[PDB]
Amino acid sequence: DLYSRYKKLQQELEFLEVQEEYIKDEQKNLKK
Amino acid sequence: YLSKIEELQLIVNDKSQNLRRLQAQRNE
Amino acid sequence: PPPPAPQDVEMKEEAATGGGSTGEADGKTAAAAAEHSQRELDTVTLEDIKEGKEPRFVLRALRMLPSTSRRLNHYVLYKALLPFLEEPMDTEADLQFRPRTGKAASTPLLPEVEAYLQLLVVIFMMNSKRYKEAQKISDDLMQKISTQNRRALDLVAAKCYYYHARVYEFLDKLDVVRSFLHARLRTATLRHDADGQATLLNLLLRNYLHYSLYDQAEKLVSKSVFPEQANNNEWARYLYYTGRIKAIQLEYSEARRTMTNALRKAPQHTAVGFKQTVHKLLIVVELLLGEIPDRLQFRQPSLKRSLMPYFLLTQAVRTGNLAKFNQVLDQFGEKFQADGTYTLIIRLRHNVIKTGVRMISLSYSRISLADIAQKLQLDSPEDAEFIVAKAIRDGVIEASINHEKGYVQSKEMIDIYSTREPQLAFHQRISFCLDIHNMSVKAMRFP
Amino acid sequence: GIISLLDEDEPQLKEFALHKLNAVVNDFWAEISESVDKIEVLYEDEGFRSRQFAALVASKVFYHLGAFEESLNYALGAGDLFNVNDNSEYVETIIAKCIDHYTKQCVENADLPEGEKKPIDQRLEGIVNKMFQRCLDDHKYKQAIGIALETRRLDVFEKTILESNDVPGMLAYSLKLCMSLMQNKQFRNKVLRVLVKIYMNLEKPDFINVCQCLIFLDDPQAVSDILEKLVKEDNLLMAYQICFDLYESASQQFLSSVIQNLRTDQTLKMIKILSGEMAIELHLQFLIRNNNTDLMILKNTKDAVRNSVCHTATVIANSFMHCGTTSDQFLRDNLEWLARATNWAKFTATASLGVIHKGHEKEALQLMATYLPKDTSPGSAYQEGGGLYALGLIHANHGGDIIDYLLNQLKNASNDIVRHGGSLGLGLAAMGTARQDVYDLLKTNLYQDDAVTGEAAGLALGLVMLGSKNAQAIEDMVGYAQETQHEKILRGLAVGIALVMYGRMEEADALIESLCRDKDPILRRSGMYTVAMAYCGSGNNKAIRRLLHVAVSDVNDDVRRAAVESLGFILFRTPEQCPSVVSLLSESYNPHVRYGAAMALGICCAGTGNKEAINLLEPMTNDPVNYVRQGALIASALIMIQQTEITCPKVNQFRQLYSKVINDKHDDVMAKFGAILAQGILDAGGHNVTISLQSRTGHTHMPSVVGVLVFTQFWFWFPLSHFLSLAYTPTCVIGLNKDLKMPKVQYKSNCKPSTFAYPTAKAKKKEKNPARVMPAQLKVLTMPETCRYQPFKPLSIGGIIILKDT
Amino acid sequence: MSEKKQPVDEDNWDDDNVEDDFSNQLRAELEKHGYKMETS
Repeated sequence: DLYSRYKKLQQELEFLEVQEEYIKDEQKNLKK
Repeated sequence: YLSKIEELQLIVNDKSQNLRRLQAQRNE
Repeated sequence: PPPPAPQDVEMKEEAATGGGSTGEADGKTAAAAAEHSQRELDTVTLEDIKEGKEPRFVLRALRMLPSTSRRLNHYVLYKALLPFLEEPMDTEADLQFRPRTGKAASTPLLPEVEAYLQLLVVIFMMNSKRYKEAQKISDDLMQKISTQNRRALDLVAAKCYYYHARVYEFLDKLDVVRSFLHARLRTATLRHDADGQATLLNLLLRNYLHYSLYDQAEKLVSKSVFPEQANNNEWARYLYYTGRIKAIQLEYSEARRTMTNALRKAPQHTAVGFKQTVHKLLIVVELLLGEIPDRLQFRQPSLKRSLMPYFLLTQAVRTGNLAKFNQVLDQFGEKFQADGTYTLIIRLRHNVIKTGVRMISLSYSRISLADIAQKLQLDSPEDAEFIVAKAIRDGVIEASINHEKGYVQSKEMIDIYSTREPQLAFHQRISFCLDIHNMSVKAMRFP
Repeated sequence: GIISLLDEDEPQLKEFALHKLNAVVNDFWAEISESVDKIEVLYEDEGFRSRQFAALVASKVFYHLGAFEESLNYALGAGDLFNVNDNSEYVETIIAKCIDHYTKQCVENADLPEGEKKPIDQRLEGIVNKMFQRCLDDHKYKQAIGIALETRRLDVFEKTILESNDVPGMLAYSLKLCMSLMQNKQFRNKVLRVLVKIYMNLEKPDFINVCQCLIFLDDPQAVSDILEKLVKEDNLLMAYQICFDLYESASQQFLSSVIQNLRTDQTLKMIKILSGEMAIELHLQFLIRNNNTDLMILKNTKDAVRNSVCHTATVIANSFMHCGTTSDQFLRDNLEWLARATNWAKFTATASLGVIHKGHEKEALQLMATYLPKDTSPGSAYQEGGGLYALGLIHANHGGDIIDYLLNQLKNASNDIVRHGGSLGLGLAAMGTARQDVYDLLKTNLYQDDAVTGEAAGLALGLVMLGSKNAQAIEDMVGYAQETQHEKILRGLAVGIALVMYGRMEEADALIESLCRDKDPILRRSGMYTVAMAYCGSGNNKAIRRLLHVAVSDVNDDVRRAAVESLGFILFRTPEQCPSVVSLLSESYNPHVRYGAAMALGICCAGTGNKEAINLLEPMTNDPVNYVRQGALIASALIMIQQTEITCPKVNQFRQLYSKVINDKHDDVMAKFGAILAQGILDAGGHNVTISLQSRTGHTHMPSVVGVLVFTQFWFWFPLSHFLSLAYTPTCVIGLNKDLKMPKVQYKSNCKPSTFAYPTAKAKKKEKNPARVMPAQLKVLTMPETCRYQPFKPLSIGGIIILKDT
Repeated sequence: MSEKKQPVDEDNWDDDNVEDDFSNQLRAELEKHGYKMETS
């Protein structure tokens, strides 16, 4: 299932990057 | 190797989670 | 009791090194490999300094369910070469610890290299390294696991590459090992990258040496990225050859800066016959520029032993006596030829005249043409005028020679007061230091 | 001297040069690089003696370089020669890199649905198919499917399903695994339909395997066709299970259409099994016969009374505990305590009684005649409105003449007081019917201009048109919201707009942007809800990204809270990552963001506990703000259902905490608020039922999503707690050999007794009786094959299953 | 990480640069320089 696992790891990075943007945006709001 | 080594490249992208922990500490 | 004590401490150190690497490899990624492997590599270097009992410890390193403590008792029980190299795999497969198996394969090779047989037995160690290399080839190519071995055992492969270089040094050279390194470069082209390729390529340049400078030119095209320079010593090694390439290529001015940067990055002692070679290239290239560098600033004692020639040669460059330079060249031709910078000395024999003109340019704002002829002992004033055209050269103040009454006007740059004329001059300098503010971003990222 | 050979213009020399370059590419990479311009002319030159070989050496110029696109250009020149090196150390990676170029180009072609897809290089496609053939030779289904969806070509996918022709796992539930990781529904539906066709090609088409087409494709004719085949072969036993499975797994709509296809003996049986009303009655029978409900816990909460929210909190909590049981013993014991509730909370209390009686259906309507206002008090108009709301709850999720009768009652009902709950009940009862008459009556309540009745109408308007994607309905609601001065109507309408756009996934994105764009905060809250409903049970990054920006950007706390609630609804399908996003949000300056995060963490995990999620909830309970505290207690309870002390260490501690806060007068009345309700959530249906928004098939549960989303608005509106009651799936398993016959079935879980204990490894049932059983126990349960009655369907998980009688 | 590789290829200092500058010179020892001025 290496082809399926490649999609699964790719999904994990996509979710993490999507969440990573949120932390920086809220942190900037906290600075204000 | 195309669909069994490309998944390995996504493992390289896993380090971004470590950056997310560092930024999470700043949020706190 | 005195012979067993070295064996007990070394075995305990190896056990701690194995345990730390294995535990980290089991948990997480990136932090899993090379977190302490570089520390383990320096510990391995200490083990190399501190010394057959090590092969018995290697024997049957792993069998199946973890029994390392029981295995340590078994190693003591043996107390109470080529067969030993393949003995642990033959006696029982590890059944796990794939990164550890490569480290376990590496541990016997270091004593074989320490023996320095310079014989077929050392080549047999090279064959054992080739077997270890095959495991490294399959670490990501056949095994679909994370690159713990690429992150850590590639450094082990680099040590094996250096051992392979030792075998070739005993014989001639192996371009095929460099081709294998090119295959490793293809692995570097993949998800993970290593800079060991440049160091072996430097050896390839070295093997061709004077006979071929194309390999150095090929190296310039081969130059890619890897600015991480995690070893740092590796960056100095890359810089030392890169500076050598420029010096032989007549780019002396760029080379001296590169050598100075390379000289700064020498954490290892490099006490005898080592750092002195890096120092030798920097001093010769500065002499080739014509600026005179006194040896008092650095003067490493080992640099000094090789510097009895260069130091007299530096005095000869200052002196106007060709015969003194000739005596230095004939008497001290040896050793400089061993350095391989002897060709640079041969070009330097013509360069002696340039040093005097540079001194004149700093000393006199508007020197007379006849005076230049007296200072450099030119046979005729017309020869001095010809020398003045050579004096303009490049990277010096505009001569702006009248060619008549003005003679060698050699007018210096004016309004160089760090004012409007140098406004670019003293603002550009700040931009570079302010650019180094990147260190605050890089370290902030690490947490 | 490769350049020197090129300098002489001889065709034999041209062949000699390429052969020499092939011999030592590594030794002189620069020499090929210096002559690359000459090599490129030769590689593209037909006149060149070996342009294909020149292309092969051109890839060698890029052997040191990493450019895959240049290698693809070399493949065009090489033609067969690139294919000839099917396996060659470095070239194998370069052809794989070309395969990566091929998949991205093919994915782009798949993206274009208007045709004019850019042609794949034939030579590039040839290396890809040849390597794909090697995967078929390898026989790995995974390797064969490795380029199947990368190319996004069904024809290649048919070859991949064939693979080495073993087709065992692929000819079964491989579709379910692919659907979970599938990114595009449009490409997925083609894969799903073709895979069910391959399952049909197998001599026996498994009903579970063909179930995915039955529910995800949702084609009414296709389910009718398989049902017709079952009638043709007279396989009633197989037919009985698929019809019941369809009713539980998917909503009506197409299910109603197949019932219509079936209607125009076996015919009567097939209509009844598809309707699944008898199964709902069996679930009511399971609840009434078996309820693990402790009166003492209710009495302990009853003794401590603030005399305000407590009366409302206790009545809803008991209603959850007795939902469908019809055992209103607590109401019978206290008459003065029930009388204490004011006319409004009393309206909610009669609706709570409907939740208790939500199982008898038509029989319950006859029982409600005893609780009818003329039978009870004519003076209490709110009790009359609550009775209408209770009637709707009893028939909720069911379409019937009773729903039309409720509409007739609504026509004769008072415009405001009766329609405060009467419209809400009718809409819940008619949810998904999309009847024009109910829509018109709801519009009449909407145009009444009274927001309190209108808010009920707005929620009802969303329920009836849920999933409709009706432009006219959305336009009417958005237009009324713009013109409605009262905020209360806007809040009810805001839930309604989200309900109408259900599972769009991209259909309502323009509307979602417009609501977020709208200056009004309530409309923006509706937009966050619209993100949740359109992307319910979807991990789609686009929905998360819009939610991510709005929660940070919107100053209004209510909008920020709505966004956090939305994050939970979208991530129910993948709840493992649901706590991680919440943990940073759980600690924040806003009381609303912390309260929202606690609510969000509970909903995405739902009945399941992530352990990290349970640990995160405990500090939220100790948070200083009472509003955050009340949310934490309820959120923990939602996780607590489907859990026992053995499974989770703090399950008893949270139960003790709820009793402690109710017991302590010093604890804020607002803080305790839902702790008594939380005890009801854990004890709902005697602990027998639990909240699950996802089917075992992976289909989203339409009642579950509606109940949870409305439950978040329950803080905005107290009666919306009744909406949560609909979403309470039982953990019991139905095992009947015949539809009208209950066989004695004794499946044994063979699991540790502590999991079985509800506040020796074996399990037994009598005259199946369906009774609460842990889903983990259902996973490890062993069917009674030795017993005369043994399930025909494998009892892998709890639910209606075929049973075989010897 | 010892490089190795290249073995194949004040009290007694600080004033060394100053000493080197006039090591060839200073034959006059300054006193002769004064005598040269006297002849001038």
